[PDB]
Amino acid sequence: LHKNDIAINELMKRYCPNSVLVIIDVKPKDLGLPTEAYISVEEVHDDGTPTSKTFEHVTSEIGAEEAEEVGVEHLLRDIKDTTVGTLSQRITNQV
Amino acid sequence: VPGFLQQSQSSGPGQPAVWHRLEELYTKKLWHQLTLQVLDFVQDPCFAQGDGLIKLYENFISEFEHRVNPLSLVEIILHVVRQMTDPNVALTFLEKTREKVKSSDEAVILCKTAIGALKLNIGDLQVTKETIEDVEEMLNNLPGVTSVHSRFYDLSSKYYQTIGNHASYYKDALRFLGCVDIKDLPVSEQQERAFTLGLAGLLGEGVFNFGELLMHPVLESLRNTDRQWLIDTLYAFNSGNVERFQTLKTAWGQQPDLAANEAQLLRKIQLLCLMEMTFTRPANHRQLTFEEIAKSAKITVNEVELLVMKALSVGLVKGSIDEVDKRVHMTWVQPRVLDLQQIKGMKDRLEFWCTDVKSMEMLVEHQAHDILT
Amino acid sequence: KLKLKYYNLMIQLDQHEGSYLSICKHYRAIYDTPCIQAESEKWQQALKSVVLYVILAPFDNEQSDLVHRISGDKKLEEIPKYKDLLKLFTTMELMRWSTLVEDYGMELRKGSLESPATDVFGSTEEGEKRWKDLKNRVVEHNIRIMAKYYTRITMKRMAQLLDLSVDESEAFLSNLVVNKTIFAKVDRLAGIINFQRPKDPNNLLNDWSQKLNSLMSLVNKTTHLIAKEEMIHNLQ
Repeated sequence: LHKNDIAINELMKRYCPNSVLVIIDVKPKDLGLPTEAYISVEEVHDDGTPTSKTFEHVTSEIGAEEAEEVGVEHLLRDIKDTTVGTLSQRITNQV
Repeated sequence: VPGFLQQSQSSGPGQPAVWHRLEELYTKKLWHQLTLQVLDFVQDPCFAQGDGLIKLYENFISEFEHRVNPLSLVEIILHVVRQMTDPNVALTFLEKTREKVKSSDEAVILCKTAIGALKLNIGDLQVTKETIEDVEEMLNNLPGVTSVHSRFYDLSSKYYQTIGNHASYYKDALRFLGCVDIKDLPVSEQQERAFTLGLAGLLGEGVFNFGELLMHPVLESLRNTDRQWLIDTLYAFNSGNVERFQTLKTAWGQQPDLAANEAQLLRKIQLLCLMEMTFTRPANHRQLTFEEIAKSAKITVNEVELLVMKALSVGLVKGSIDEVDKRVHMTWVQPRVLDLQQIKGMKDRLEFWCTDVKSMEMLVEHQAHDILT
Repeated sequence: KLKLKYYNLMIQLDQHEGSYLSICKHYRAIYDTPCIQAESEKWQQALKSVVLYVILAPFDNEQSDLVHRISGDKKLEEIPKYKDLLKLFTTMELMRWSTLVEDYGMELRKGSLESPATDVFGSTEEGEKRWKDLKNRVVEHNIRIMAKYYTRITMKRMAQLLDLSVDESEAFLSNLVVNKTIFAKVDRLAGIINFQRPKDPNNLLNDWSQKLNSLMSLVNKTTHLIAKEEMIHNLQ
């Protein structure tokens, strides 16, 4: 994010009490779970500077409910599932 | 109305020169270059009987012009109040300017700071905390001006002068230390400013060390002008702990206000060394002995209980004390500062973890890479 | 408001013989009558009488938030005896019991309000019962922090720290260990006695789940490290 992304949230704060901006990534490369989440908050500082906004990082997770599971779970058609107990835990030990 | 400003046109030699332009500014009916030129005359030190008379015409301007921000009206009223010498009639007129002016920009923050600046002679303690509490409450939205927060420090510092919870003065002076961007004022004031700041911040009981913010880069140039006994004893409270020569040297340098908090400082450094003794060693090996604490803190074996357990109440360590051999078992630690050449060794402790996991994990799946396919 | 005044009649029954716990919330019920008052001596003596029975009741989880409800009031701190009573409760540590006798021995001469000395020391047998109760409460206050810090201790050092004989240490350790508040280990002949510790599975919960509970912060290290890093880097 460039430093100008703050005022966008400050403009739409009239729409929602707290607007969370989500950085995303169109091309997967690194390092892991894509995108990002930043919430608009005023933390001031321990140095007592005039209040400025440095967006705090919000942890992002990927999930689904029912139909959004149906689409992607059929769309994988790539790697074995899971398989539980053998390759799963050890590849996670690598990654 | 014109003759009212014509009789005040001449304040002395050279004044009517620029005042020939000043009177030509309202003929074109521009009150802004007029605002900057009049405010410059108000900022110009005078008797001053010129601004006291012409403030009614400037009030007449604000009447039909209905616009010009109260900021300039606060800047002129703080110059006039010095010549008025009576804060009461100044409070009636300033609160009149507060109720008679309204704009999208909040005028309550600039008026309450002007009232707080004029409240020093009331003398204090009655309505102070109420309006002082209202300043930063109305400043929370939207603090983009940056100018009034220094005035908030002015009324908050004069609120602290009653003494006044020393521990709070460092937080308020922190607010000032971060409020103003460029100092743009002689260091001869800021050397004693950061001096009594170092006194009230060090003598505070809520802060036992905070050696980190002692190294803050904007105040370190102010400490360079200060004598080095204060900086060295601040390093004693940064690390120390005893270092009995430096904690006495601050008594050589600063006589007053130290006699009351001296024993508090001794307790603060006695609980300060407990984190640094287990932090300095590679350890852990976090179990210490009574001989280590009693020799360092030079206190009797009966008071080391109160010593280490008070640090457990401070929150810097959760450890437990083994009283059979009188040993002290520390747990966790309170991080305070650290240093240069530490980012390097940090890369050594990291890269070793890197090649560890890389090697071993690449050995794990090296065995089972075949069977996968 | 006569029914509220009947509480002052029933406090004689609840405080009379065996219950120091029943006066906890009920002395706060009689405290509501001075709230309507319009009184000075009875109001101020109600503040001290309601703040001085904390030692009477045994230690319990309800006693903590109880004294925390009354703590913070602007009228309460006016008495230096409340400063000492609060000093011993918060942060604990150690204070000489003779100094506690100094502050609690002047309350007979102190006053103004004689009502706390009437409820506590007004009766000879009840006063002595609250003397030994005070002894048991201050030694249990010492045991509470010390037991959590043991590990181990010595018998002779316990005698000089508790300011009482070794047999009195075994007596106070006996009636505290039958209360099963702290499981101790006490052998006087070898001189090595110890309090706590778990006493857990412990091979699974303690060693495993706690160590890798710190590995929660170890795998979250870089997560919040790069966070606060970017925080200080963006604003300046």
